[PDB]
Amino acid sequence: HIDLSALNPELVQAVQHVVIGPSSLIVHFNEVIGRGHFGCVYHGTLLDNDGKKIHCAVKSLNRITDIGEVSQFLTEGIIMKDFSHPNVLSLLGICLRSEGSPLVVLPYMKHGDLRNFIRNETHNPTVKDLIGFGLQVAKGMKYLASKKFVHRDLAARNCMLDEKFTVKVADFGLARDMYDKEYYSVAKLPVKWMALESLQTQKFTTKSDVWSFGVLLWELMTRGAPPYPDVNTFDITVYLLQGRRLLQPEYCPDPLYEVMLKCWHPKAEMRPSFSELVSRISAIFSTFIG
Ligand SMILES: O=C(Nc1ccc(F)cc1)C1(C(=O)Nc2ccc(Oc3ccnc4cc(OCCN5CCOCC5)ncc34)c(F)c2)CC1
Repeated sequence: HIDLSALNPELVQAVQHVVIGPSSLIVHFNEVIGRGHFGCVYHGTLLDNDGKKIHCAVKSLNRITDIGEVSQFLTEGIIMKDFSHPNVLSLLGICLRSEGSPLVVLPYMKHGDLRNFIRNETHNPTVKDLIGFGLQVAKGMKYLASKKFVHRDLAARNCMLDEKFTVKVADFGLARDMYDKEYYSVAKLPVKWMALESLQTQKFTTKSDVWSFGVLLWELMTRGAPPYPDVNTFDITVYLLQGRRLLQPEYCPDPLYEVMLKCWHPKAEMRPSFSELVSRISAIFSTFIG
């Protein structure tokens, strides 16, 4: 029972342009994908004009009493609405209901998030497969960078993986907390994925997304190891400034580690673009038979 009239009117039209009628969406409330402090995610079924059922994920707020939270939640969906790329998560629409939270509707991702997938010892991606996942993230980021979109929380935990093992760059946003508390430290910042200059200024750019991408590559090559496990979250700046980087994973090819070190260049301006990363990683990927 939100009052649409209290919201920013630009925001509300934007939402109406991607609206899903409540009768077209069935939320399976008994089938919870995750719960957090601010939000939760359910399995859902979306019907289109022909009655074709689409399996989706349905994101909700836990409270609708704060106009800032509601506005922020809707704004997260609107930020997404024009992302149209095979390696970026898309928005199915937003469902405004007479009572309760508005609902953000996402295509269902069979294999959940990338970090949990590569940590699952019941799948066995090859080194080539893992580099391929990295290449897909780079392609999604090349697309987002071309739109001048800065991600700010690129990490394996925020990338999704569908039934075809296509990686979709995403951001759990208000539902980041469902899992993954410890990696965010006081606004809660993902400090072990952050560029040196962001640690110092809390400002983010495409070049700091590149630093994060370097850490994501390290996550891939270690099959989801936590970075800097021995370092207190509040001390990562001191640690890096001693002259340190993440070590080369055992099965990380030398040229890929060189790419990681480029992503962590002390000068943001000198880090490779995502266009360059796509080119470089495409070449490294191609040297593997399987
Ligand atoms: O992603 C977002 N924005 C965004 C930002 C930057 C960008 F580049 C792209 C999108 C926003 C967002 O809310 N994203 C989001 C991403 C994943 C979300 O969670 C899921 C979506 C689709 N399928 C899912 C599937 C899933 O698990 C599937 C079942 N698992 C599978 C693995 O093993 C156990 C069972 N878990 C969460 C899913 C979600 F509810 C919201 C803030 C809007």
